[PDB]
Amino acid sequence: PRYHLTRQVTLTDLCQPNAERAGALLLALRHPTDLPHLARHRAPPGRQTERLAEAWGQLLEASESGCARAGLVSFNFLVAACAAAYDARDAAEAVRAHITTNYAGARLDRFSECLRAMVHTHVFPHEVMRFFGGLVSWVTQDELASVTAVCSGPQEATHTGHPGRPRSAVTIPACAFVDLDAELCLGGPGAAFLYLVFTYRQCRDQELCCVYVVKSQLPPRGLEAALERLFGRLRITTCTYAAFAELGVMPDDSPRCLHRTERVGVPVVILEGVVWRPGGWRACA
Amino acid sequence: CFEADIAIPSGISRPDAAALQRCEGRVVFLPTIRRQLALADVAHESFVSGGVSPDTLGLLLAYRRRFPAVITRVLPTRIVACPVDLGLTHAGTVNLRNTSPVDLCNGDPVSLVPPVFEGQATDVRLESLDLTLRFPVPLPTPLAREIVARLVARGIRDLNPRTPGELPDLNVLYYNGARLSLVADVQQLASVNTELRSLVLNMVYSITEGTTLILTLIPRLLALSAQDGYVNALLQMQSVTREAAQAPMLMQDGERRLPLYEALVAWLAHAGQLGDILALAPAVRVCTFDGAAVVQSGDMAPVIRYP
Amino acid sequence: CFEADIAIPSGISRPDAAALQRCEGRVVFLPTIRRQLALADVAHESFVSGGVSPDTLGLLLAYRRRFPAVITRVLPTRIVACPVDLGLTHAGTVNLRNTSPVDLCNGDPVSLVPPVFEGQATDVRLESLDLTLRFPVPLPTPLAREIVARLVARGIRDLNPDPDLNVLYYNGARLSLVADVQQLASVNTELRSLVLNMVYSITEGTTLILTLIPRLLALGYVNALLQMQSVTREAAQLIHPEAPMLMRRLPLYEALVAWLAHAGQLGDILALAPAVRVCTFDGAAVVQSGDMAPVIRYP
Amino acid sequence: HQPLIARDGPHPVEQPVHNYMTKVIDRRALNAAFSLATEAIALLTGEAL
Amino acid sequence: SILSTIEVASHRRLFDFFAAVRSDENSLY
Repeated sequence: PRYHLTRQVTLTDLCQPNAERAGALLLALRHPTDLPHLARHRAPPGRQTERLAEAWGQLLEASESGCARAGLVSFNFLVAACAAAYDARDAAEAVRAHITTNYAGARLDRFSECLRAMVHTHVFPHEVMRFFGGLVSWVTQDELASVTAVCSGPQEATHTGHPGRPRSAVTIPACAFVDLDAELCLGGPGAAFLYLVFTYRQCRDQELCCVYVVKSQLPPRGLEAALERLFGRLRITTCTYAAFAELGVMPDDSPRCLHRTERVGVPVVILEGVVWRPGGWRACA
Repeated sequence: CFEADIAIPSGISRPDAAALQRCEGRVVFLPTIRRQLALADVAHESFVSGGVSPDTLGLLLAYRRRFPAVITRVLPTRIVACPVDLGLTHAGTVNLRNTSPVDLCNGDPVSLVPPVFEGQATDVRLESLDLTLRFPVPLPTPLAREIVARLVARGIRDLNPRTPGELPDLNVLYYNGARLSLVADVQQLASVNTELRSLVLNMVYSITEGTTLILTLIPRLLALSAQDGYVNALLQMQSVTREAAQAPMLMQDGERRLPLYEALVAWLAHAGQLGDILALAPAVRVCTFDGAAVVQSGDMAPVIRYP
Repeated sequence: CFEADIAIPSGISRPDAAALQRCEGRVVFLPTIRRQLALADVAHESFVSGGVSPDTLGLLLAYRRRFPAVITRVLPTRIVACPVDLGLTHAGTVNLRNTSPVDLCNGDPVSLVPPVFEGQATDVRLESLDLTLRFPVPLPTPLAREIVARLVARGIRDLNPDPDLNVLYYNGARLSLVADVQQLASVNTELRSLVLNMVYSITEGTTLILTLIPRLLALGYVNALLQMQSVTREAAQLIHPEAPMLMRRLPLYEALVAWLAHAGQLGDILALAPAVRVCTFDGAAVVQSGDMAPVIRYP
Repeated sequence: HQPLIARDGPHPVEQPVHNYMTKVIDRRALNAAFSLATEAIALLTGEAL
Repeated sequence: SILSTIEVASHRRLFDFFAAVRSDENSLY
């Protein structure tokens, strides 16, 4: 009834919502204790199936099940994680400077080795880490993080956007100029859809990752017309690159911005007025 | 709902105001998400691309990247519409007007089709401002997927006209009886080619390394249609599979890779969802509160969200 | 919530009064959304359509047809159940009853068919009025779409016999799918309906394009772009199927329509669309089997 | 109590029953409705006058 | 008094539209 709330107790090895902002696209970490088994299948046996067991085993070594299963990869954490991956330098080192000063970069290097290894053994980081919400509060202890991070569609950014104007409320930072690929260059006035897009390419730049957002007044069923375009990475030859899940709707087209204010100079985008229509992933070819 | 107002521009002829009075519950294709819009961007002149108007395949191609909305209220200066793709978040259950020869059901998923029958023209005329409004035809999703497959193969007949000039129709549809006639007029090349490419593309990705294991079981089916009644109706009379029998090849990479299990999901992901790539996506589900089990041709149906 | 009231029939036995109490939180498929509903309309005998009790094919048609409903409160002479598909998105939090997988903090459960597990499990049968309630199984979408392709693969090995497919390890779960003693004789005979579709529409799908592409690309942009993607991937298996098997436009074009509708139905029959979502608050977010989970409306 | 007739004869003294008959109620609903439009809610309430 | 009936009618449903439809403790004006 245009109001909902979430709350989950996780650890501070990942996102660490103290150094993060009030606006944070918290993704999950779906099933860490999984993938010795499905990493073995869903791939040819000439893919070295023990790789996600070891590289994530190094990532858990970089810091048992505990009283909190490993969750909450931020959207901050992924920008540095593919910073060497997408073809953009000096705009990607700033967010990595935001993490190695305020979040240990060993947790980045073990994770980027997993990002190559996830696409190596064909078990992609999508259908992993579903969207979680918008981080209203962080009541975090020394080891824990009990974040109220409301899911459930349109109201989650309006309940953090109606009282936003006074002081500092959510504002939902896109957190990179290279990310938030704001589409409709050939565009006019209308309410746009937000998506969460992961592009892929097998053995070109060695199972490459790119983590960013697109903004379009295009349907998710017509987005594949544009997602098949706009890329040079159509030359795998197997398949299933360019996954996307709908982040929802931006019903204020003028409200996209360009700024550089965070924490370390981190280039950023204010996104005023968001529907968080949570959607699902869509990856076939 | 995100109520979208469509401005009724200039004058209005006294029957042209009544033209909008009978359209409460039809479907507006609007090529944006607006809170304010003028009427000419909706009309069939706005469907017209560079130079030509689209044919019955290109209309779906126009309808694909154009967002459906339903007329909810009728005012002489505005037409308050509700965008189904977004604003279907209702405890209000926006109604739909059946404009078809077809009783749907209570609960069938409903998608939209252009006017493609001989008597269901539905193109209204406005003498004040010369606009045509071909309203789409809300139809059940087994019926719509049975329509679109007819036009595609007829367009492939328009590619290569070998045999002499006595072809079968692909102009005859049956739905609970009811020999329905389509409109077979003109087939535009690009509207064929864009629809032809996706069908050939999607069926190639439906064959994986473990797919040819299923091809081994072709004489297994023909033994079953000789001694089972369910199989006999399943292998139809005009089937190419019955003509096909007129092959394991182990070659096992690793010998544990789940060879069937990848061939099913990939077939389910690629050639299974042919109804989403040829036609529009289903979003309309018939939800009758008072206990009506059917929705007659010309009646109203309260509508809830995705199937 | 517009909670539609299912009417209990007239007086039942005292164990039948206690049995319907422990169904508080199961999934119920109501055909119409009248505020007064009988209980025989709810029961599995109302799913009898072709003069037979249906298989998992006939259930998935019926489950893709009528409207889901979670039992809210069980009352004397009444069942108060609010349906899922009415209401706006993410309103009306209510409880599901878990079944053996975990159902984490999100995951979008699917009310999918009861015979995916042991055959006469959860079949609440009232001895008094003599009906049957077969409650469906609420599993999440990647665990839904995996298993429903996993069981149809197993029937192929039984359809013509000579690795065990049924492992499917989850995050904490070693999913024992095999009920070998008496259920695999009864679960395999119920996918007899669903397998023969899945075999046919593949073999009608592959063998159509195996005689389409030799008869096409021979009379423009179709030839350029499609072969641009299938450079020695599908062409490698084109020479493989045409040689290690057998090889008329008008039978083919009349078979083009017939497969595509039938292949189109399996996209709605299978693939298990997310009905509802889990999104928890003030909760431990990792749900035990047999524990109530807060569950909200739209994907 | 059912009508009895005092009976003669060499028969066994036939079995006498004088009981309370139990019966089964049915429940019937008799549903009825009436619509009320989008007017007469802004009206009748002072909301639109 | 067309003007004085106009302004007072606005001043009524301004306050009675926000929160005054429910009866209060005892006296409201």
